[PDB]
Amino acid sequence: PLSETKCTLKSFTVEKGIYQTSNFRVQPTESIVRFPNITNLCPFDEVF
Amino acid sequence: PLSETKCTLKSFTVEKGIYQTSNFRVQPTESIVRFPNITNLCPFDEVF
Amino acid sequence: KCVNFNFNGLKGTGVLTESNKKFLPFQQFGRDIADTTDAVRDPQTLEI
Amino acid sequence: LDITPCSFGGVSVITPGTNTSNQVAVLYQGVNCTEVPNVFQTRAGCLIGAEYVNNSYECDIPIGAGICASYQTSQSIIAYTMSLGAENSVAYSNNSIAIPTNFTISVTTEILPVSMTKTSVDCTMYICGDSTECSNLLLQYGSFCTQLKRALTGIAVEQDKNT
Amino acid sequence: AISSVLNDIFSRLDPPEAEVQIDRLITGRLQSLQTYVTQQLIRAAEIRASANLAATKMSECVLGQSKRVDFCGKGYHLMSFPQSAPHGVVFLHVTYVPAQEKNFTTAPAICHDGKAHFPREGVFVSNGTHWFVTQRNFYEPQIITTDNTFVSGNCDVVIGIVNNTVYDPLQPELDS
Amino acid sequence: SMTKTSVDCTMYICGDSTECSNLLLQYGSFCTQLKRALTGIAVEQDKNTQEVFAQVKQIYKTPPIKYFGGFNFSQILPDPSKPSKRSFIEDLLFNKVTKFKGLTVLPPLLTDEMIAQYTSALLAGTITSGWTFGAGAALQIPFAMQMAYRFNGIGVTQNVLYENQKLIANQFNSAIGKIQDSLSSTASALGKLQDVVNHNAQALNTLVKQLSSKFGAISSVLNDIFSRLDPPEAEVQIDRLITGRLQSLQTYVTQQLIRAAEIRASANLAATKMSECVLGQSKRVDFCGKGYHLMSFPQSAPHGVVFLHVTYV
Amino acid sequence: SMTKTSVDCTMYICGDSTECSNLLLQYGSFCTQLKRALTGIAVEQDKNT
Repeated sequence: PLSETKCTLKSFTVEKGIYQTSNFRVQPTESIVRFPNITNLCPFDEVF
Repeated sequence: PLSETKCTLKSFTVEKGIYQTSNFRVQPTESIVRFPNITNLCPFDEVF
Repeated sequence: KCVNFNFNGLKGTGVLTESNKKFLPFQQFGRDIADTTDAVRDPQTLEI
Repeated sequence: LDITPCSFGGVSVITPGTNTSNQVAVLYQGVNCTEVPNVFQTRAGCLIGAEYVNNSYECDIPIGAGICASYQTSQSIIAYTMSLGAENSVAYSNNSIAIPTNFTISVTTEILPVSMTKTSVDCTMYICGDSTECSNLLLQYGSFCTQLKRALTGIAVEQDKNT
Repeated sequence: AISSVLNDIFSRLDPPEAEVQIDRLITGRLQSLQTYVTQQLIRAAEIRASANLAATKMSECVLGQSKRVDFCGKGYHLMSFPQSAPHGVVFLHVTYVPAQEKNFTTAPAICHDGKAHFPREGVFVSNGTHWFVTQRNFYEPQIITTDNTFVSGNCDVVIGIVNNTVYDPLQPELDS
Repeated sequence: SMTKTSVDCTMYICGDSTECSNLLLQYGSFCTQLKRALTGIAVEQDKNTQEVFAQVKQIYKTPPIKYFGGFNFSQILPDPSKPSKRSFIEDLLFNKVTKFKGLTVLPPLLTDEMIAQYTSALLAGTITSGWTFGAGAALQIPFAMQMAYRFNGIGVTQNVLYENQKLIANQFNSAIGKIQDSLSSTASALGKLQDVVNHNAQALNTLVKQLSSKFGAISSVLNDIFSRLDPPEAEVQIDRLITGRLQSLQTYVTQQLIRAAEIRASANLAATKMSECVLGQSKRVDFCGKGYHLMSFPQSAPHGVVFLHVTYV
Repeated sequence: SMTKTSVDCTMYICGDSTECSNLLLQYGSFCTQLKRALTGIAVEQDKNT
């Protein structure tokens, strides 16, 4: 995090103070794939 | 240069004051065309 | 009267009054300080 | 080989009014006059068209870095340094004083602006020149000019507040 | 774009092809309106700070006497008279400026009987023969009395004191 | 004041390109209106120097007898033996406070010798005339009488001045030398001048580094678009580059204008402090210093002023 | 004083889109300057107190 302040300020020397570097966010891990339920079906057995 | 003040300000009467009209730049006269030298040749005499 | 205009492609919306200025015989239309359509000669009758 | 761009700079025109005279003075700002092609070199740039003098007077048209210009007298444009006023020192000792015996009553005017011209620009007629096809894609840009209508009303409600 | 008139764009090109020339006229005219209203609001801020300076000049110079220097005019401010003007107020500031002066000699205190006499109002001035009391902005010489002075210490601690008498008005009143 | 800058649309937008100036005429006068605002802030900072430094036009000078009651005024006065007319504090004031893309830096009207000649004329009128040279003609008033009126403005009788004349002047000359020891050591005491020159420097390098960006084009080089691509398909990449370079140029004129509004409010606060703390005695509380204000001595500075406010504590 | 605020360049412009974030690099450091202007506001609101 000391080297994180050097990259956003474009300087190799960081003075005394409070500096903002980047933003934190929790990355997603899973993916919920959803579909409607099997109902309202159609009579395919009348020809098959 | 008195008419250059009228050409920029869009007025036929110029009041007392200092006005900037355009910019001076030296135009290019010649054109230098460069190329690498006659070293690193290819043996074309072996087939010709 | 507030009507629509169609004078060989020169469309517009406004009224028509009699012009009191001098005009050119080859002139199709004139332009104001905003450089838009403000005075139209008729292609058949010649009223500017 | 060192690549340097060739010599360029701003051109200004020092001139009086057209009802008085018609002489000009070309100022190549940032350009030395050995590289340009009755002349004087200043710190801002070498001045072409002015007679430099040694005395300094009250001028009207400033140039830069102390050099100023005015139209004086068989008449031409002259250039000199900016005068800081007449030098008149006051003596001092440990036992003397200077008491005024008379005064004067003068009226000095002071002009301060308060308000300005209240304007109002609508989104339908300025952007679209009585066009019906322009207004359908004007709704696709959201609310730009609704915020400019609130800003122009917020200016105009401050103008009668300032009075 | 190809043209500035919006009727020439729609009635000549395809409606898939005229729309990309339309938004260059939309965002081109909106950017010219955006640099107008930001220059308007910057000019609205400096016209507020000058009107607040004019309201300070209406409250101190007009409604009373301000003790500031170079605020209600150059010099000692006496009174002000505002006048109406389009988009501003023009003020007529009456000031007090001294014109003619004259050099004299001075001393900070007077040694009367071993005690130092300091001036209460005004300064000690002399014309070479006698010592008088006048103010700093105008010349009006008065005789040095005990009512115009006040005693503070001896003459050995102050610097620049000269020897002179102080006219005590109670001393000729006992035989008169 | 601030740094006077001027930029043209011929060299900053177009990197020696003839087709770029031909497409600049289709956009109208975007670079003409920001040119009128950049000379508007150029004559505003020249008017800010005339409103603060040029209060009176009569140039005064000091007497050669430097005896004002044991008061050492040699440090705030400029040395005539030096070739540069600067003071002993002002030698440390100018020492602590320290290209081809069309960006130019205009020099100001009043130079550093002309500012210090205006500063030494106001400093000589403070010690020889006091409060009368800011209200018309200067009068000859001694330095013992000037401290009698300035004590009388805060309700202090004149008996503490002459009975403690050795104690007052030794307290002033030790406090003047404590300013020169603190200014030569602590370089962060002049940070109110340092953010004026650093914000103008950080505005200039962001004008250069935005030219390296493409603004949605395939290249930021104007030669690479015209020489390689087909000229109706190349010109839509020029209109992406001429819009992104104009919006950063419209960014720079708008941040400088609110900085011009901030530098106009401080110079009007400086010209109030040049007329109330220097030209007279201020009856305000915590305006010309914390406490009872007696007198002030202004000094020259890069893009600003330095006030030496004495206080009665 | 006023309410101190901050805006993110990546989150306000791009609503969790990875193809939007790399296309902001062609515009350069422009959105840092709107971030650096608002952080300079938040210092002087603490100075006014």
